Order: sequence, then C-alpha cells, then structure tokens
Amino acid sequence: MLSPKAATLAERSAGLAFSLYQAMAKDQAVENILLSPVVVASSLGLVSLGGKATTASQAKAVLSAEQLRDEEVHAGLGELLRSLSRNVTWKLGSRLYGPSSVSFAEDFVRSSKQHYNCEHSKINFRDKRSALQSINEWAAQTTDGKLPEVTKDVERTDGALLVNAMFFKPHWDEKFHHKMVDNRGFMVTRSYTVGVTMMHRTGLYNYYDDEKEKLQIVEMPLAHKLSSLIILMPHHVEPLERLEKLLTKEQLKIWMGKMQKKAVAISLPKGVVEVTHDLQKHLAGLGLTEAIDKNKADLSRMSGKKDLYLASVFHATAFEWDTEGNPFRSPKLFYADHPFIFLVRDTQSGSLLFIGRLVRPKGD
Amino acid sequence: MLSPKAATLAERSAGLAFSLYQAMAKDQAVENILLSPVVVASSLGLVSLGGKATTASQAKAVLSAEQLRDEEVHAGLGELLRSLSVTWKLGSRLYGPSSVSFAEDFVRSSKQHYNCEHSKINFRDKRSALQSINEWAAQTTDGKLPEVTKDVERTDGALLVNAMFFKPHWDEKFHHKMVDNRGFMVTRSYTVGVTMMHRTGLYNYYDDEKEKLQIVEMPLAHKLSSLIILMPHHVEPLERLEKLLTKEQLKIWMGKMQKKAVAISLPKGVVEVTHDLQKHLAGLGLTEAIDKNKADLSRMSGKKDLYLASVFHATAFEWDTEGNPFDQDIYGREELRSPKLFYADHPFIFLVRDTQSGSLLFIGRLVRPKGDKMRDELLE
Amino acid sequence: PPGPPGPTGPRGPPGPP
Amino acid sequence: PPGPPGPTGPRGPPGP
Amino acid sequence: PPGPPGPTGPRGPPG
Repeated sequence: MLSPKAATLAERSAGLAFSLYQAMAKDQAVENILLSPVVVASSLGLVSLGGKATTASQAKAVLSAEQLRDEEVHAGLGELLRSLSRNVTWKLGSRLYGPSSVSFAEDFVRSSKQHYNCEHSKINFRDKRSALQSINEWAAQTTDGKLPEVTKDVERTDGALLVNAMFFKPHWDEKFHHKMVDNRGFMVTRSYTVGVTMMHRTGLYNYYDDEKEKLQIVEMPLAHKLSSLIILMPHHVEPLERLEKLLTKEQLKIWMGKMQKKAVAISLPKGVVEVTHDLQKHLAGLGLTEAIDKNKADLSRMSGKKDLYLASVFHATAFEWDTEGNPFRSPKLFYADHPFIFLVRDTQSGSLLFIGRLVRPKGD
Repeated sequence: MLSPKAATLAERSAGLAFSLYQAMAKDQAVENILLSPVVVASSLGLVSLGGKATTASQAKAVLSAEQLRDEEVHAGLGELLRSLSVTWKLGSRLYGPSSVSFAEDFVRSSKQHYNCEHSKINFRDKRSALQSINEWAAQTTDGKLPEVTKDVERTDGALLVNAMFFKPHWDEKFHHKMVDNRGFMVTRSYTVGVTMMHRTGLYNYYDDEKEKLQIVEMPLAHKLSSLIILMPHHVEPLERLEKLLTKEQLKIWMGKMQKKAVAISLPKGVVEVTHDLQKHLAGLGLTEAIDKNKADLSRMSGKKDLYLASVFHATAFEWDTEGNPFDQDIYGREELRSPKLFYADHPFIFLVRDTQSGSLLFIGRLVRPKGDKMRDELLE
Repeated sequence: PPGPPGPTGPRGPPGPP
Repeated sequence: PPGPPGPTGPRGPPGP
Repeated sequence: PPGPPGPTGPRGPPG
C-alpha cells in the first residue's frame, strides 16, 4: 500500500492525465490516444531533477506539486512507478538521449536511475538512419518487439530526447474463450468502416447506461481484481468530442457509483494498438514552456550545458487486446464497433495506470 | 388407425382451423392464438347433436360436412378425439342455467362421442359460477390452466368449455441446462423478458429470401407428429405472413425444406390462451345457434329459449426442453458445423401436424409471451 | 463425448438512424 | 469436456 | 456440459 506522499502524487498524476488527454483530444491531428499518467508525471519529475529555477519550477507547477519539496516529489513518483511493477504484462523503459558532444552529470545519472529508472545515451543525430535505428532497437528490446518503432523522424536534433517505451497487455480476471473471435466492421465514422478482429464474452460486469447522455460504461476487472479496465462509449457512432466534454474526474466518480453488476455481452476489437505521442507541445501548453525552448532552458543540473533543452518527450505504447485471462438476466450489449474511451485504474489506490481512446484500429 | 370417415373429418377440421385462424388473426383484439382443430370441430358436433333444423345444419355447414351424414360426423369426430389419447389433457363441459335439465338421450350421446360433461350452474352467483368453471379447468389440466375467464357476459344461455394442456415432446430433446434469459421483441419498440431454450441439431429447414421468412420442422417423439414454425426475417406484424399461409402454400414450403444444421432458440414456458369462439364461429356461418331468438337446441334440453352463449377454447401450451434422448456423437460429425439460425425472439406462427395422416393437431401464433416489459437501452 | 454447442449468441445491436 | 461456444447471434434490427 | 453462448450478432443495417 502507497505511502501518504506517493498517494498525494497519484492524485496529481491522474489530474494531469485528464488535463493532457483533453489537450490532445482537442488537437485534430491526434487519432488514437495512449497515456500513462505516472510515466507522464515522471517525465516532469526528470525535468525538475535535471533543471534549475524556472525550468524546474514550471515542471513542478504542471504536476501541481508546487506545495511539495523536490525530494518528496522524486521519492513519491519513484514509489508510484515501482508500485505499478501484477499478473498483467507491463514493460516500461525510460531513456534520455543527448547529443554525442554532451556528457551527463554523474549525480543526475545516479538520481534519475534511482527514482525514475532512467537510462542515458549519447547519440549522433547527424547520422539520421543510425540514430532512429538505435532508438527503435532500444524500444523493441524494452517491449520484446511489441513496439518495434518509436518515430520515423526526429525534427529537433540539437537537444535532449526523453523516450518512454511501453507494452501493456490487460490480463482479464475472467478470460474470453479463445475460439470466440471473428471478423467484424469497426465504424471509425458513420461513412468509414475498417475490418477488425473482434473477441466476444457474456458475463457479470459493473455496468451503467446513461439514457440522458446516450452513453454506456463498463468495468472489466483485470487478473485478481487488482486493477480494472473501464470503457466509456456513446450508444452509437459519433465523434468522441461530446463524450470528452463530460469526461472529468468528478463525472467518472458519479458514473462509477451508478454502476451495477449486470449480465453484459461484450464485443471488443482484438489486437495490438501502437501509439507514439510527442508530448513536447502538449506539456508546453500545460505550462512547461521554458524546458522546451533552446534559449530559456536551464538543464545545467543534467549536464552543465545551458544550450541543452528538451527537444521531445516520446510516449510510445503498444497496448494489446487479447482473449487471455484467468479461468472462470437478459444481457446488455457492450458492442465496441465504434470509437470509445478507456481507463486502467488500480482498484486499491484509484490511481490511473492508463487513459486513452481507440478511434482508428489497424485494418483495411 | 383412422377409419375413412375419421380421415375425411380430419380434412374438414384442418380446413376449418385455417378458416378460424384467419378470422381471429384479422380481429385486432386477439394477440396469441391457440386452436385445436378437432376440439373446435367437436363443438360444432355438439351443436349438430343438440340442435334441430337450421341450428344443426349451420353447424354441419361451418364444418363443411354438408354431404356427410350426422352419424359419420359424430362417430368420426369421436374417433379423432380418442386418437389423440406428447402430453395432452382435454376436458369438455356444457354449463347450462340451474333451471334447465339436459335431455337424457343428448347426455348419453355427447358423453359417448365427445366425452362431454354436463353441469347446471346458477349464473346469478357470478363469483361462485366463475370459481366452478376455473376449478374444473384447473383439475382437467392438473393446474396448468388455472383460470378460463374472469367474466361471463351472457348469463341466460349454454356455455361450452374446452380446457386443454399440450406439451410437445421432442424427438431430440434440448439439454435441460441450455436455458437462459433473452428479450422477446413483441414490436421493435416493445421488448419482454423471456426464458429461452436452445439447441443445434439437424432439422428440415427452408429460408425464403424473396418472401423474407424462415420455416423449420421439429419432429415430435417417435416422428409420429411434427411442430412446424413459420417466422418472418424481421420483427413485423404477422399479417403479411398470414396472407401467405394457405394449405397449398404450406405444401409448397414443406417440399422446399431440406435437412440442415439449425441453431434453434425458442421461448420456454407455458402459454395460456382463452378464446371465446362464439363471435368467430358466427362469422363463419353459425349465426342461429348464438342468437337467443333463432336458436333451436330442443334436442339438448326441450326448451327453445336455450342458446349458445359461449364456446370457450382454453389452452395451456408448454414449451419445454423435454424429449427423447439422442446419440451424442452427432456433434463430432461436421454436419452440425455452421448452422442456420432459427432465433424466435419475435412473433411466429406454429402448427402441430400428424406426420402420417397430415391432420392438424394445433394451429397458433405467439405474439406476446408472459413476462415483464424491458428497456432496449440502444433503442432510438 | 463432448457437451453440446452452446446457445446462439445474443441478437446484434440496432443499425444507425 | 465442455461443448464448443454457441453460434453467433442474429443480425441486429435496422435503425430508426 | 454445454458450451458458452455464442458471440453477439453483427450490427443491424441503417434505416
């Protein structure tokens, strides 16, 4: 069980997740969303660790941990990361990539490994193909090939890159039958259908149908009821915008209290969803403006170089929807053949492990 | 084994069943239909047995047994009724006012051919009269049909009550555990929670993609009779399909059927239906027997004032999993691989037909099963 | 011998308006 | 041994 | 014992 300091930081990481999810959902270039609140929080923690004055304080402010002490922040997020490491497959890697010329500060290297399990690598961005190959090979090894590629291009080649590579596979408390898999059409829009593989199961699930707001919400417990996957979906095919307006920490709490265990016939897309986000512009929009700008950035604690700035914050995730899990009234239908929002919540702490949306699955 | 006269009356009763089914299906007040052709025919026999002149001849005409003589009609219907004795319980009782005394000769003949019981009742004590009718029906059906009617409109004439219980016993039983809760769509806007029984087996099946309907034949114990189910593809009022339902069209559909792997899902439970055939039989030609002024039921008692107030056809039809056992290796045989669906979650028509004679044991429709109204969460 | 195939699945969701 | 999963359900009703 | 109930049917056609 989480300490009072980690518990407080858990609230702030989840708060930041909702804030970041909303910012990205407003960006028309963004299709699918996959965010790990603790991992996103840790990225800010690293900026506070490797930065001084306004660069560091802005990171603390974005995290809403201004009231806390630097050490309390580092130790509490560190505890959070470690706590989310049981029968569910989860692989996480954090690596700081800096130019070949720069040498990271020994004390920073020690602290970033201690609290954030952050790896350090010097890369020559001039050899573009080799640099991308190094990042992609590292992400693949971290995820055992489930996330084979982070980015096809690195825009800013003069600063530090923070790469978070992840693999997450929910292991159900009540598995789907391995043969209850077939081909269906996923409605991306009312005019656009993509061929997907769907997995099906009828069981007892915490469910709520809002007749007024025309949406359904289902709670799918993960192995040994330690965490749950919550899926939010409009009744029919529509852009997620309307539902995203309703999605707040308070409204989620309202919906979850209204849920009841009912017979539910679930149909979900089956496969791996690969999403790479560069959180740089989004974290900047939330208040991290100084770390992102070459002229204002102060990452002197990180190396000893003022020129050093935060070029990118790659949040690369491979999320796998599979039938695998533990062996086990007229049902409600939870037919996920159109865009939905999902959250992975630790049943105990309430801490958000994941927040995302499936808008466009892979298929023809 | 059926005699030529009984075989002829089996034809006339089936013809009358289609005729009566169609008349009732046109009546907007009628939801579910449950008719036993032989039992319906027997009621006319009783009118033909107890009536004189035009009252009796009209009953014979409705039955289409004009060319047949009274003797062959009573003996033939009597033989048909006896032939059906799949679990089946039948009772026939004639209720007359306390004042009237039934004729001794009629009592002898109606008990001989129709196994008709006779009871004098005081209709003035309404609650007691209904209690007597309902207790009689309950005992006849061993509590499967606990109530006939909640009200008797005509209290000055004779009431003919037929209380029935029928439970089809499948040639290939459903697994007792293959039962669950589903929603039955009465209309696209009205859903009722029902219990459904399921089975995948080899069945005679036909899907008319042109007329947008499915037809399945479910053999009953020892293939002596079969239950035929007719259902539209979409949830729609049965009217369109009922327009197609003729003796000739049924023959066409049945010749087009082929043994295929079919996944059947049917509502499970007892369907209780009480019909007062009085206005329907009048519409078919039995006008004199039902009118107090014109009625001649002098052979029945000795009083002209006696008329046919009601013809209650009360049935409890049970849909259950029970049937004969089958060899379980049937499923290991790929014959049962990718079945056709016969998912009866919306109104359908059904018939129970004797495989040998072709005689109709039952004709009906399930429009509204017993159960509570649900909310289709996804309905717009 | 194995048990029978299970019940037919539930009817699909309604189409769009 | 337990039986195979049942058949896929029928197609949903058309929209309003 | 019987198998589990089958998958949910496909989505209906548009109106």
